Amino acid sequence: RGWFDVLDDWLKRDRFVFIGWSGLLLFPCAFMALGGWLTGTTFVTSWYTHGLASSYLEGANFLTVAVSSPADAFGHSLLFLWGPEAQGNLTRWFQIGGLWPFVALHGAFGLIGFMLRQFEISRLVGIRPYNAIAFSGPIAVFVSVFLMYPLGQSSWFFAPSFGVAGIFRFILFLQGFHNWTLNPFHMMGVAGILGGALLCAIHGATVENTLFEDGEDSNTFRAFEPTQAEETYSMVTANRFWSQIFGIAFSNKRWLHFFMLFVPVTGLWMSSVGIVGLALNLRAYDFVSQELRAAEDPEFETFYTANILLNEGMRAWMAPQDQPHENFIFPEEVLPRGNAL
Amino acid sequence: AQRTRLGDILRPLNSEYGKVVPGWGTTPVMGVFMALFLVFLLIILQIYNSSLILEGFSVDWAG
Amino acid sequence: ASLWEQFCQWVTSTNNRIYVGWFGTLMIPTLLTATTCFIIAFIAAPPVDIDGIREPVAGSLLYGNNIISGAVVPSSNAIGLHFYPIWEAASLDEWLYNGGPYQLVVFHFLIGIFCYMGRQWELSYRLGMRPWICVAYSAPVSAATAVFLIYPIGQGSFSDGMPLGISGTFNFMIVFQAEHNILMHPFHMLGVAGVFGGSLFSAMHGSLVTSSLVRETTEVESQNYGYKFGQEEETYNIVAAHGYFGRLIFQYASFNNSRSLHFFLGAWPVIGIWFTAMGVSTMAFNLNGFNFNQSILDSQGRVIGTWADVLNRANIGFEVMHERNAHNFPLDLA
Amino acid sequence: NLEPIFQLTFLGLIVLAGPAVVFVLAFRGGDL
Amino acid sequence: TFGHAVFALLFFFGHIWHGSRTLFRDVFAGVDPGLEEQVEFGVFAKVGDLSTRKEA
Amino acid sequence: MQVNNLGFIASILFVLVPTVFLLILFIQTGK
Amino acid sequence: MQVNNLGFIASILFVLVPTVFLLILFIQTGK
Amino acid sequence: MLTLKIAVYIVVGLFISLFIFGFLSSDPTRNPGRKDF
Amino acid sequence: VTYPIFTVRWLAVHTLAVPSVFFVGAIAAMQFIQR
Amino acid sequence: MESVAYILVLTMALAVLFFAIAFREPPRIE
Amino acid sequence: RAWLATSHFVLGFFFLVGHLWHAGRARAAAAGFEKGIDRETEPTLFMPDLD
Amino acid sequence: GTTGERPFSDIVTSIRYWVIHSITIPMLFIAGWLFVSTGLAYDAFGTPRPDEYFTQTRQELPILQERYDINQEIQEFN
Amino acid sequence: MFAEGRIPLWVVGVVAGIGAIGVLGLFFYGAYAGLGSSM
Amino acid sequence: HWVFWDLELFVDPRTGESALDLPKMFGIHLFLSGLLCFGFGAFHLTGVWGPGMWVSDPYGLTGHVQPVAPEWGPAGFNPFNPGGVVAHHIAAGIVGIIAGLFHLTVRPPERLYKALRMGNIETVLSSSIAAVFFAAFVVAGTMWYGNATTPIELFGPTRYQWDKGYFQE
Amino acid sequence: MDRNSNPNRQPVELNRTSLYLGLLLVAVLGILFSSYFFN
Amino acid sequence: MTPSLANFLWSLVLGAAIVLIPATVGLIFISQKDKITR
Ligand code: CLA
Ligand code: CLA
Ligand code: CLA
Ligand SMILES: CCCCCCCCCCCCCCCCCC(=O)OC[C@H](CO[C@@H]1O[C@H](CO)[C@H](O)[C@H](O)[C@H]1O)OC(=O)CCCCCCCCCCCCCCCCC
Ligand SMILES: CCCCCCCCCCCCCCCC(=O)OC[C@H](CO[C@@H]1O[C@H](CS(=O)(=O)O)[C@@H](O)[C@H](O)[C@H]1O)OC(=O)CCCCCCCCCCCCCCC
Ligand SMILES: CC1=C(/C=C/C(C)=C/C=C/C(C)=C/C=C/C=C(C)/C=C/C=C(C)/C=C/C2=C(C)CCCC2(C)C)C(C)(C)CCC1
Ligand SMILES: CCCCCCCCCCCCO[C@@H]1O[C@H](CO)[C@@H](O[C@H]2O[C@H](CO)[C@@H](O)[C@H](O)[C@H]2O)[C@H](O)[C@H]1O
Ligand SMILES: CCCCCCCCCCCCO[C@@H]1O[C@H](CO)[C@@H](O[C@H]2O[C@H](CO)[C@@H](O)[C@H](O)[C@H]2O)[C@H](O)[C@H]1O
Ligand SMILES: CCCCCCCCCCCCO[C@@H]1O[C@H](CO)[C@@H](O[C@H]2O[C@H](CO)[C@@H](O)[C@H](O)[C@H]2O)[C@H](O)[C@H]1O
Ligand SMILES: CCCCCCCCCCCCO[C@@H]1O[C@H](CO)[C@@H](O[C@H]2O[C@H](CO)[C@@H](O)[C@H](O)[C@H]2O)[C@H](O)[C@H]1O
Ligand code: OEX
Ligand SMILES: [Cl-]
Ligand SMILES: [Cl-]
Ligand SMILES: [Fe+2]
Repeated sequence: RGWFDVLDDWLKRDRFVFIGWSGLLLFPCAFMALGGWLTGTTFVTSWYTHGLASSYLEGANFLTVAVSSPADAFGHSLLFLWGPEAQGNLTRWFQIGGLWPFVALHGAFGLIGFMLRQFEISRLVGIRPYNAIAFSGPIAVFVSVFLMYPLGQSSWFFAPSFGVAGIFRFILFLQGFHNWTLNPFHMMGVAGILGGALLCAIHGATVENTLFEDGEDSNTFRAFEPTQAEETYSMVTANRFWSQIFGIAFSNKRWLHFFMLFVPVTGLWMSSVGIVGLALNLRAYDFVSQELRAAEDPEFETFYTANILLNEGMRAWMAPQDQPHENFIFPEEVLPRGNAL
Repeated sequence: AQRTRLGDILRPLNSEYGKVVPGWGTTPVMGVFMALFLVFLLIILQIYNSSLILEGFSVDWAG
Repeated sequence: ASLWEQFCQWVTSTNNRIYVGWFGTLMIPTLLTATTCFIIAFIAAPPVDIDGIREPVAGSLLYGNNIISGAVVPSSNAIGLHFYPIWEAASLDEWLYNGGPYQLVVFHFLIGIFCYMGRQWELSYRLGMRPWICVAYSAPVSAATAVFLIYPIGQGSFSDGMPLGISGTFNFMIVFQAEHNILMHPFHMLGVAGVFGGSLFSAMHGSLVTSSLVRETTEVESQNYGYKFGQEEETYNIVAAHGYFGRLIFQYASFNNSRSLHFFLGAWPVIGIWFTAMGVSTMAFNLNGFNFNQSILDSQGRVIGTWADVLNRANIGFEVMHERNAHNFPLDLA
Repeated sequence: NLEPIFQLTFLGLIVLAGPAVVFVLAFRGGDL
Repeated sequence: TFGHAVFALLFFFGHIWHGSRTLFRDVFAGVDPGLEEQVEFGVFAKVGDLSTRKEA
Repeated sequence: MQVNNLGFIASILFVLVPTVFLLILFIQTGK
Repeated sequence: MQVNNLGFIASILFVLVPTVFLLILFIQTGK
Repeated sequence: MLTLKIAVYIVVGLFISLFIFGFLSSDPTRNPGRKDF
Repeated sequence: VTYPIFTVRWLAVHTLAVPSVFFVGAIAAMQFIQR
Repeated sequence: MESVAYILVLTMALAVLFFAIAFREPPRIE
Repeated sequence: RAWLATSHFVLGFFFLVGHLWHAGRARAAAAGFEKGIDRETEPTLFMPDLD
Repeated sequence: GTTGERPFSDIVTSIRYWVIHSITIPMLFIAGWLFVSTGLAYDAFGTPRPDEYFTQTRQELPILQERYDINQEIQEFN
Repeated sequence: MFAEGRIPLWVVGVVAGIGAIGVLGLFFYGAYAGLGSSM
Repeated sequence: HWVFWDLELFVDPRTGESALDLPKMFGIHLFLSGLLCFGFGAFHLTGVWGPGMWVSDPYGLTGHVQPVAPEWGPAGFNPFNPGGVVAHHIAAGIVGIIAGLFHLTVRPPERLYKALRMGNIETVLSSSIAAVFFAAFVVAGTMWYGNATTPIELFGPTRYQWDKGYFQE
Repeated sequence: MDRNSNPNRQPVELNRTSLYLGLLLVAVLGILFSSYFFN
Repeated sequence: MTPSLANFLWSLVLGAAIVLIPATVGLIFISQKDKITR
């Protein structure tokens, strides 16, 4: 028995936490990511990269802590601890935001390790690997948003920061600078996510309300056995209910569950395509016909033009504090504002 | 299966389907070459990223 | 045998292709009314003075909108919460200028969706089902009522209702963040957990079932033909699915009970949408999200900013620019 | 200040009171 | 850049799909009609290995 | 409105070509 | 050249619609 | 406007009446299970 | 019966729990820092 | 004339809804 | 006013949810199918098809 | 049904587990406490104490601008 | 306690939950005192 | 090739079924890829028999097609050095010729043949799609950031030139 | 050379439900993207 | 020869010696000690 097969035996043993071959990628990298997040939000400042407090040590709370993105002066430098910026100095590495590429790259490799774990356990158990294929949606979102978007921009600075309010900032940033609500790729993502939530709710409620009486208790949960061969709920009654209520219904359980996979994964992939567009400032910002009409006719107003004015105001009022490296000095008189506000 | 002159010239190049070396074969040498390839990709990536600066040139349009 | 009993038997009939029921007697007229008026107004309604400042906003397709920018614009701020049916206008053109179609569509739609919920109960009762699908549908109903009724009531104007359009919806969201910081509101945070998690659990459940389907076909035909409608047997191996997922994380994180799992699937996004509907319904009374502006000060007392302060700068930009001719006074109090 | 000391002491007494009732009923086998 | 960034990202799905279909070709039409004892927890010392049964 | 001059033909073809593909495949089903 | 603005869409539809009709009817033949 | 108001009041009153008298017409008995009540 | 004490599950439980309690004590100390 | 295209695509969607409900493939137990 | 109004709106909403839950369950329990569909006397299996 | 390890409920209800964890969990807690309260965390991570966000010679945000020489930049920032 | 050589699991859960709510209450106290309290 | 699908070349002479020896096919195709890569580097780009490639000044004022000598030092890994592109194609073509020879001559290990399902053409589809997206990410990056192979006289300036005031300075 | 019949031919199917789903997908994609095509 | 080149080469050496090599040695050791009886 060779050493490879003996190691394969040990890694694939049935134990509380399955390791596998993929765990060699998954478990250190994820532990580097999450601990790297938990360290940063507890201890590490963004004062030299952002002019912001972002740790519990500085007085921020769970909503306001972040592992913030690096300083814009580094560009897309990978910011290794041994790299030409920190030069092995741990404290300087923390201060320049090296924890952001630490968490983002260990997270990337950890997500790769998790998908590899899905494939490995699917092969060892004996099932089809559709859980891994479904997990490609979150990988597409992570890769587009945290890697491809700042790579198209000036630096890692404009990547989302690993925090609650930092993510909120990134969200509002893409509104005011990219009009990301107006992007059909995002609108398809919203359709997919809200549709997946709808499908989750409607499928769970439909199953729980077409259950067969297979027990005597009012507690219906114990009338199910995992080794039973029969369906625990009526597909026929559910189909008749939704056909008379809604007009159409599922008649095929396999298509139901594939659709439950398909909707939010397709939403994630489409929104990722839009984010790749925003990486190069290829925005759905304007409808040029409505802009030319509004420029020549000052009675024409739509909700689209109102949103354009909203984005203009947010950009001008947010940019000096959000991009402190640019040294935007906007005097009070140049800020767009309506009457009395 | 229809025979053709070209097919008769090309036939010994599609005659060893399924032929394997038993065991691990040349997989260790292959893994060494993959490790060297990974080191090469790391080098050219860090040069392009300006994380690896070498004398004699600068990563710039002038060079 | 009576005419009324025959009509009661037809209305409550399970043999109807679309179930009517007594809730349907209200839902069908209201939803048809709101649908007809919405389609006509979305195509052809003249501009509406939504802010009450004689600055009419064009919402319909024929007045220069596209599908994205088009909307049925909310009623005038001059109307406020006043009831504005067609017969209280001196002409149809005045009713159109003041945003009457919004009030007509919204009021009928809201009645229609409450009767849709009741009709869901009603058909579940006539089919011998358990009755709680309507409880799950109460979460989108609560959210629709929050944005179309409850937020206008709290703010004192239907003009503050979500417009019936795509870009009008975006305008509503952005102004709402400017005025309420809904992103920093823990109930929206539960909504987001509701929809993100609901999509996660939709994908996991669908992926686990599709992963564990019983072999009943060839790889030529679609796997969905391995299921027959009305078949008694289960079409996937729940034990394989559980044996996969309890090794993906660990054994007791995985549902071995299909009823428990389906309950969780139903309950999680319903509870999340209930919470975010209450967030919008409570921000109607201006109980806003968390304010951490200048929460951190240095030992001297100089402000040390956080991400909340940068978010607040973004909120200012929206706020000082929105409804830019409407305000005459220093505070946006409603 | 001593105010917060008393607050915590009153709160700790109230917090232990309920589990005390449960614990004496479980230790002596009362009608749980 | 846009075209090639978007295609590269979509071609990641294609890799995972076709890699999966390569490695899981025996179960593409569905799992084996048994698969009851193989997937249970604690029965075998190794996950899926039938020869490593504990019998305990 | 000063819309794109190719917008109408792009919209009609973007709808019509897959509509035609689906109708072709549906009508031939059962052959 | 200052051609008719509807000429392109008219030409493409005038060709495409009966082309689609013939392709639909041909592919379903033998059902 | 007054003719429209009277017509709408009549239509709404007729539909609401139908709903009330429909749910008053032994609606617990209209179910596939037990109907004694 | 006669279970092993130290396992892979043990290392998993402690790898997270031990710096979790360290960090929680740190944040608890942070609550008393004055301006 | 972009309004014609918008009306056409919305009408196509609504007509597909009508035909998908009223002339659906009927579910049958076999 | 804000605290009292928000509280009671939320309370009122959740008590409507509770009304729907208990009314629906009261109807099903009085009609005898609150514990699920009986497999032998499933009502849809005796109904004609819709189309 | 069990992978072979000792069940968690048998462990956390045992006397030996609590003899050990009655010391090990408070020691980890007060170790994190002493990491903060001795000020060691500030020097370890470079996080400013509340009196070093601004100095007497710098009243502005110390935003990094050098590509490489950030050690000299931060020292200058103090 | 009652169980021989075995502390009851509900006692362990009561103590752990009391400690968890205590540290959460300490964090919510620190929201209103010291750093991050805006005074 | 559609009409005359049933060529004897495509059938295993041992069995009667259609079979493609995918490792030998890889060796042949890699050898030829190596030959074409080496020739494009050594003849086309060097101008020995060929035009060379577009080079320019750093500010995109004097762009023209010229023969480029290979750069065999570390400056051959400067992405703005066209001599690095010539060296690449000579050295990678030579390595492709050598690797083609190995793959024409040495059979796969049984562990790798069974592990990667080398009797299935879908494994080639999966790995080829993988290499193809790797290459697509690379060309997207070198288009966006700038390269000797993406000159500004042909594709326009980059966003980073405006960002840093490259031309202004 | 002979023109022999290929045995690898298979019929393609698209059922009516799949046609309705596809037509709805095409129509809503047209609804979504038409405004951007017109710009 | 630059400081960044030296740091990259040390990164290779320490990535082997800290992460890769003792994980490899410990995995081989625990696999050969804790074997499966078939
Ligand atoms: C399998 C797990 C794994 C993976 C994939 C990564 C991956 C990564 N780490 Mg991470 N890391 C890990 C575990 C892992 N790490 C662990 C467990 C720790 C804690 C100790 C760290 C701590 C850590 C830090 C502190 C940093 C990284 C960084 C990085 C990135 C750059 C790494 C690099 O260039 O190394 C290059 C090294 C190799 C590829 C290994 C060498 C491979 C060659 C082929 C062999 C060399 C042989 C050698 C000559 C033999 C001599 C040995 C001896 C006999 C002399 C990359 C994303 C950096 C980062 O995140 O940047 C932001 C960074 O600064 N890592
Ligand atoms: C109705 C409202 C609504 C809805 C439903 C959505 C829905 C969506 N938005 Mg949008 N958004 C909206 C309004 C809305 N948006 C508005 C008004 C704006 C302002 C313009 C935005 C701005 C916005 C931005 C800026 C972005 C989105 C994105 C997204 C997508 C997020 C996908 C996701 O789950 O990422 C969640 C993240 C992942 C799935 C990545 C991987 C997650 C890993 C697996 C987590 C692992 C955790 C680990 C196990 C341990 C964690 C523990 C730790 C937390 C303690 C989704 C399609 C994103 C997008 O399009 O991405 C492509 C995006 O970047 N939105
Ligand atoms: C969200 C609204 C709503 C909905 C969907 C239901 C649904 C239900 N109710 Mg409940 N009901 C409600 C609110 C609601 N109720 C309120 C607020 C009260 C207190 C006044 C009651 C009092 C009540 C009693 C006393 C009983 C029910 C019962 C029932 C069940 C049987 C249906 C029935 O008898 O109709 C009753 C429906 C109503 C009383 C109101 C329905 C309101 C609809 C949805 C919208 C109304 C719009 C309006 C009519 C049109 C506007 C008018 C204007 C334009 C002129 C069913 C689950 C019965 C049951 O079986 O319980 C066990 C029963 O006996 N309900
Ligand atoms: C059943 C489990 C129960 C366990 C019991 C645990 C209790 C621990 C709770 C709090 C711990 C600290 C108490 C507060 C310290 C007192 C300081 C003070 O007086 O005021 C300190 C500050 C202001 O301090 C002011 O100082 C003045 C001069 O010194 C005066 O003393 C004023 O009276 C005083 O208000 O006020 C506050 O911070 C009170 C708000 C925070 C109080 C507790 C927050 C929430 C606590 C628990 C809720 C947690 C919920 C999580 C889980 C929920 C689900 C179960
Ligand atoms: C962060 C986590 C890190 C994870 C690392 C954990 C281990 C990883 C496993 C690696 C697997 C690699 C291939 C599988 C092993 C194999 O080929 O078969 C095992 C072979 C043959 O087995 C022998 O083979 C003999 C005959 S035959 O060859 O099989 O026919 C047979 O008789 C004998 O019983 C048998 O043992 O054993 C060896 O000869 C070992 C050689 C070393 C393995 C080569 C890997 C190459 C990587 C080099 C990296 C450094 C290079 C430096 C670059 C700068
Ligand atoms: C960074 C870095 C690193 C790493 C590290 C690590 C990896 C670590 C870690 C770490 C960790 C890992 C930490 C931790 C933590 C934690 C915490 C901080 C916790 C918490 C919590 C809480 C507070 C909770 C609470 C709650 C809730 C809220 C709900 C319910 C109840 C309870 C109580 C549960 C190294 C050195 C390598 C290198 C350098 C860099
Ligand atoms: C659980 C939390 C985990 C997060 C990390 C916790 C560790 C605590 C941080 C300690 C920081 C020590 O502080 C800093 O350490 C680095 C070591 O990298 C030292 O760095 C010094 O040695 C390194 C090693 O060759 C040189 O490359 C570097 O140029 C030099 O400055 C600094 O002189 C010191 O100021
Ligand atoms: C699977 C991949 C995982 C890999 C990631 C794991 C982490 C890798 C750690 C690499 C750290 C290298 O860090 C680097 O080490 C060298 C060697 O001490 C240090 O170098 C320092 O000490 C050496 C030792 O004589 C001196 O010769 C040198 O002049 C001095 O600068 C660098 O200052 C430090 O930055
Ligand atoms: C079937 C169920 C029940 C439905 C039957 C009800 C039929 C309609 C009842 C009320 C409709 C008409 O009711 C009548 O409306 C007009 C509105 O024009 C009101 O009139 C009010 O406003 C008008 C303006 O138009 C003024 O000119 C008038 O001085 C003022 O009183 C009357 O005060 C009211 O009595
Ligand atoms: C710091 C370490 C981590 C601490 C975490 C503690 C978590 C504990 C929370 C769960 C509380 C449940 O508490 C426990 O529940 C089980 C559930 O059947 C009850 O039931 C138990 O009854 C007796 C013991 O009384 C046992 O023989 C029986 O097998 C068991 O079911 C126990 O009487 C109760 O003590
Ligand atoms: O309308 Mn609609 O937006 Ca409720 O806040 Mn005051 O109003 Mn107007 O301002 Mn801001
Ligand atoms: Cl506005
Ligand atoms: Cl005002
Ligand atoms: Fe299901």
